[PDB]
Amino acid sequence: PVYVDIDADSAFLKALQRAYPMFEVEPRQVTPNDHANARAFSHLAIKLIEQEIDPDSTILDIGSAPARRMMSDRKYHCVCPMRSAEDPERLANYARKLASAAGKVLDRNISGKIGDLQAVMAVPDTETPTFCLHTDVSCRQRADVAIYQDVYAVHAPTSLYHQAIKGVRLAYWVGFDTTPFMYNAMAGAYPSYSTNWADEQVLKAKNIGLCSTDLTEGRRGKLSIMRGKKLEPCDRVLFSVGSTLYPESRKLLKSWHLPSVFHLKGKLSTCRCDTVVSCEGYVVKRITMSPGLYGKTTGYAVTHHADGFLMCKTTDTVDGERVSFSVCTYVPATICDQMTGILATEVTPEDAQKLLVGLNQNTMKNYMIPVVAQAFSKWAKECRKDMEDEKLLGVRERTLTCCCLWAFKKQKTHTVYKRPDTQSIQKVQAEF
Amino acid sequence: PVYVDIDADSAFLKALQRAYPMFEVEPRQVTPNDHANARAFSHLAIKLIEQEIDPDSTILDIGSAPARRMMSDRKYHCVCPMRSAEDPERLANYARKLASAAGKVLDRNISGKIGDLQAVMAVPDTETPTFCLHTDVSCRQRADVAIYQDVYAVHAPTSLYHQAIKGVRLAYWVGFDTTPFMYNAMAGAYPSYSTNWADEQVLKAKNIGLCSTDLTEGRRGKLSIMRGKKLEPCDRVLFSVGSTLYPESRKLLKSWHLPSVFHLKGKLSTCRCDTVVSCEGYVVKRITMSPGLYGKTTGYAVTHHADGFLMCKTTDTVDGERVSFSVCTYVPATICDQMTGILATEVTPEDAQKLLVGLNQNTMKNYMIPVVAQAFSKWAKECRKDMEDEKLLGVRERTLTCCCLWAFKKQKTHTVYKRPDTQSIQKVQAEF
Amino acid sequence: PVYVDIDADSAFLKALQRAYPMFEVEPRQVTPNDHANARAFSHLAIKLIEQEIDPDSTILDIGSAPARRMMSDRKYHCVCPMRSAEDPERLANYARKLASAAGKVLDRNISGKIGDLQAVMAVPDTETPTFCLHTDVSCRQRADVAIYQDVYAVHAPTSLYHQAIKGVRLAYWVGFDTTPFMYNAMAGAYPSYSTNWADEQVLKAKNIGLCSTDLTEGRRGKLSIMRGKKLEPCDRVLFSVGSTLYPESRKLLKSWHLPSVFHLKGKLSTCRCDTVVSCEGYVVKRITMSPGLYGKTTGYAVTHHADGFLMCKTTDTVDGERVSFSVCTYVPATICDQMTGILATEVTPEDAQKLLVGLNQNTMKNYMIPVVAQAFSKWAKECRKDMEDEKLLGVRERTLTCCCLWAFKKQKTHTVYKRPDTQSIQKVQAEF
Ligand SMILES: C[S@@+](CC[C@H](N)C(=O)[O-])C[C@H]1O[C@@H](n2cnc3c(N)ncnc32)[C@H](O)[C@@H]1O
Ligand SMILES: C[S@@+](CC[C@H](N)C(=O)[O-])C[C@H]1O[C@@H](n2cnc3c(N)ncnc32)[C@H](O)[C@@H]1O
Ligand SMILES: C[S@@+](CC[C@H](N)C(=O)[O-])C[C@H]1O[C@@H](n2cnc3c(N)ncnc32)[C@H](O)[C@@H]1O
Ligand SMILES: [Zn+2]
Ligand SMILES: [Zn+2]
Ligand SMILES: [Zn+2]
Repeated sequence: PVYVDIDADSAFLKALQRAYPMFEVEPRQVTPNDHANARAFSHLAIKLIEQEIDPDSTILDIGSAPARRMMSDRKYHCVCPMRSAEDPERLANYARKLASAAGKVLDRNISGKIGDLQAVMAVPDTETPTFCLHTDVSCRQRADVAIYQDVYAVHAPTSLYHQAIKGVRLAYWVGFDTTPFMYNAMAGAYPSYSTNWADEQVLKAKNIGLCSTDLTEGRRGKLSIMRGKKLEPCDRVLFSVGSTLYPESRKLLKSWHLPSVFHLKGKLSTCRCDTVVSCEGYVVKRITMSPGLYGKTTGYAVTHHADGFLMCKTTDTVDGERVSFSVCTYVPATICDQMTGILATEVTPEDAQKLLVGLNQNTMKNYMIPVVAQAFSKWAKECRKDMEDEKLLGVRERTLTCCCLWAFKKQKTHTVYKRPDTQSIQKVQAEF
Repeated sequence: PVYVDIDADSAFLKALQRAYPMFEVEPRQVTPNDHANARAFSHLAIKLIEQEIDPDSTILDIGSAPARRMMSDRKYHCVCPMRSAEDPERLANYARKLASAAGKVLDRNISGKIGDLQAVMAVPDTETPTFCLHTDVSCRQRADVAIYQDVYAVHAPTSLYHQAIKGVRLAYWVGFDTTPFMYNAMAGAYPSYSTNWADEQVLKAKNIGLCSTDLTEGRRGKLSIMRGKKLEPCDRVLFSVGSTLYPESRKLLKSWHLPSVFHLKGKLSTCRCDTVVSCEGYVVKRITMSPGLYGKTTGYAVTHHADGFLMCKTTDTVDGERVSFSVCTYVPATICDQMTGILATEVTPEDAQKLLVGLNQNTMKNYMIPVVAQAFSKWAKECRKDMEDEKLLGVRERTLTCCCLWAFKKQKTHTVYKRPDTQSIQKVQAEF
Repeated sequence: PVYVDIDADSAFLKALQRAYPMFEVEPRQVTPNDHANARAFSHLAIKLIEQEIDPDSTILDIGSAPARRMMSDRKYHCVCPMRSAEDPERLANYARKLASAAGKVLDRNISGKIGDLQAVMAVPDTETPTFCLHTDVSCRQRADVAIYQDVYAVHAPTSLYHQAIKGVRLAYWVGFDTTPFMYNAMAGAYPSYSTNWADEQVLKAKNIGLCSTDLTEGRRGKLSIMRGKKLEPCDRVLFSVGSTLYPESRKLLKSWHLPSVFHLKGKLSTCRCDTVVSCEGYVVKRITMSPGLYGKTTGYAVTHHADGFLMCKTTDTVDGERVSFSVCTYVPATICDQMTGILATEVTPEDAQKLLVGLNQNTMKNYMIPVVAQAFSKWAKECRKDMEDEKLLGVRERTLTCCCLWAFKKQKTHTVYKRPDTQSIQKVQAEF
């Protein structure tokens, strides 16, 4: 009987129950959290991890908040490298809770957790069995299972290797789906979790999920020192999960988009990465490690789309300058199935938006209805073009460019639309 | 009373109950598996195999996961050649299970399986009665029945001969239907199992089940070193069963499309291959083995279509380059029977898609709906052409090409549509 | 109380009950057999044969599987020539079953059947009372009744004479209706049994029951060594009953289309052939023997059509080459009676197909609806021409071709449509 701090009549509830069929999910709202869905998913993911693994095993959780691991009889190595700015306050709250139940609870090893804390504030390199202050690439504990809950700011292969050489055979990564970042989107949204994200180059946009601009009359533009001439995604992006900000990096996010099979080649030598939980943009990936190189890797990563996924071209204004960039999002499967019949023809963005609103009135958040409509209007258009320019079966028409090279014409692809029950396949680096 | 890890209200349930009338299939969902239908079908296939064969017989299963064979009183030779990269993790889980029930269960010969495991990790050539680490062409155990559960990456005649010389009289192959690869399709889908497969040449496509492309403006194409000038399916294909990747080969897949009667001719010398279970793209084939050469072989293989099967030409964009290739899929029999009345005429693909959507709103997955529409729109067109160009009865009009040869005009065949209650007959190699 | 391994709600059930009024047919599905109707008909045919004949008589069954004849107190001479490739496997299964009830059942003479088996695998010419390994024209057993269940690959007069000189007075042939093959059809279908059959020259066709072709762009045809110039049925045909292949010969199949009265003239010298069971393409014919020559023969064979029978010209593509050939099938009597009103006029194949589908939506299989429509569209057309070109009563207009010969004009006959309650009369050879 798992309890979730969400509304008793929230639409996400059902989806959550579909994501965790082995648990009886019951709502109990005690906080008007702006991102309660994320916390509920994280709670059920942790409960699933505890259920699925060995009860007698030390559990190290990378970059974790020690306050959340309370009331858990399982041994936890709450790794707190003290790197981020939020960590001192998390430790303060954890110490407050640890000092508030000295003679209240005894089965949760709190009596030894007090000693562990007193030890770690004596010598900075104090590797207590249950708590330490080091990064994941420097901790010396030798446990069996690793946990990365909402940990995106770290290189996945390096950390996985560092725990693999540390005896960790199982790793769990609970976090946002990394498929949008393998598509190189300038901005995107997880509407089911009230989450938005955007590259720093479009944080001053107008009509995206995470942006803020100013009223202007259409004056002369900035005498920019840099010409620009190109708007391409940069490494630094901003995540707004409710009203909370996280600065993330595209390289580190893509590092966690591990293929199904990959190799770890360092001092010690195959590994697997499978998506065991996937709900409306939040995923739980079960990585498992095994010493010795066995088999061979294709370097291919697969994402299965229960709901529709879109990455489309859209025109906005950044600081008042009209530009076009890519925006990604998720659309519920019911909406995608109801849109199949209409999308057989060329539909204008306005009619598509009106039909989408009619199907909504809310299954999907209205704030991203327009762009999706445009996406569909592009998709149904492009497919129609593929109807008109029917090529011969198995013939490529390439022109010899007066040299030893061959060139072809690339069509206009404005929308990438992964329908429900489809899969995105992306070539990724293996054999780290 | 067989229990299936599927939803309690899933549409596939009924089809599953229609595939195993001997059993009482009851749903019990404990995992949100992206490919639960595949595992349910495999489970019932194993149960059917166990019911239909001799209880007193050592049962060797080729390339099997030893964890699934637990709680089975029948003797199992779990052959684990340690070739793929997922196998060490399977052995780790199997050893965990074998060490977690030492004093718990005693009727499953686990006490002896522990000794077998400790034997196999002592000498690499330890052929224990219940476990060994060798390929199917090198193991020396002499049992009576062979099982190939989801084993596609092996040569069927070679493995069948190697087990026939080992005394194996019965072989079972549970896996995806191999008819699409005898048709040489570039890509295909088993929608009832959320499965999408594609040739490596078209993994960067736009609107197929297994693909992922990027947004482009229509720039100059790649200055390719190879001219191309032909798009034909290659040996390497990728399977996505839910969110799991499998690199398969066309030759080994076609090797398992055995004819009804074929001969094994080596050191020792008829064989039969029949499809005993067939459900919406997943088949269980019962190969029966017999020493000596008896009768004669036609070299013909037969596939019966309970549901409609389609392999049609479709135009997509691979890496932004517009090409045309073949895509195959299955369509429910109810849909095919409802489409029969209108397909007497020429119907545009848009009208076909709208009629398909009206008949769907879901019997079939919507992401396959458009292309099937195209297929039907092509098929109904081509049939109409055969109506217009009525030839004479038993006359072939071939022109003498000013030589001792004869030539004829080939018509445009863009769609192969095997309706329900039809059969595909393909000439394959016999007498290996 | 006969039990049939068919669905409890199958539409064939009623027809089966109409074909065996003396039995109580009850469904009991224990296998998802692709050709369960054929096996149910064979079971009831065998049981009807057993009921209708002398309980105290040795019953030799030609080319039979010995596993089927189990649980039958009647003495059986299961003749197994070992000619086909399926015989080692059926005998292996039979030995398994005989060895699995050595202390279970004792009223089925199994204790003596074990001795008979041990005898036949000692000397190859061991003619045991109940089992032997010889062809029907070499076995020396002298019994009273012969049974040919699904035995098409043998010459009817030769085998019938060979068992007539062996004292067999009664013979039963349970198999497929041979009327389509006396009409010399290139392809055909028994839809009620999911059965198709095609000549080897049209196995690469496009839109028939048993065919499989490939997508082509309409390129240059094969530089054939043979000119062709004629497409006529050949001796070798392929039968697909569900998903099982049988290579049959037209000569041996037509051999069993025996007339009502025929003579056997050899060393010993009338015989009768009557169709005692007929159901939707499956026939049980009762042949009765009498020594000596009595009466005289007309050489005429009669087939009574309870349901409509069609053989019509249709245009398809064999290996992409557009040709026209004959296709035969059966149509339910209700459909034919509903077809009578509108066939008084000329009806386009499209309208005929639409009205046929309206009458169907399934009484008849949809996959053969179009061609039948074409057939009807031709038939109602040709009849109309006979109405327009009204000749005189008893006058034959024939031109003297400047010689002692006379010639007439032959009309275009594209469809033969034997309506229900009609008979096909064919002149066949007698006095073998
Ligand atoms: C989201 S915050 C902590 C919340 C945590 N994900 C949870 O749900 O319990 C991410 C944390 O990762 C830690 N971190 C930063 N860099 C790290 C690294 N290189 N290795 C391990 N942890 C790190 C930071 O201290 C930061 O507090
Ligand atoms: C799908 S995985 C195992 C799962 C298995 N099909 C099951 O359901 O239990 C296929 C396995 O076949 C094994 N294999 C690969 N090549 C083989 C070969 N040549 N002979 C026998 N097994 C092989 C690999 O070790 C791989 O783990
Ligand atoms: C349809 S299969 C047997 C199944 C059998 N009719 C039944 O329903 O039980 C055809 C069989 O005819 C047998 N056969 C082939 N040639 C024969 C011959 N010349 N005389 C008698 N039987 C023959 C073969 O052994 C083969 O098994
Ligand atoms: Zn530590
Ligand atoms: Zn072995
Ligand atoms: Zn005999």
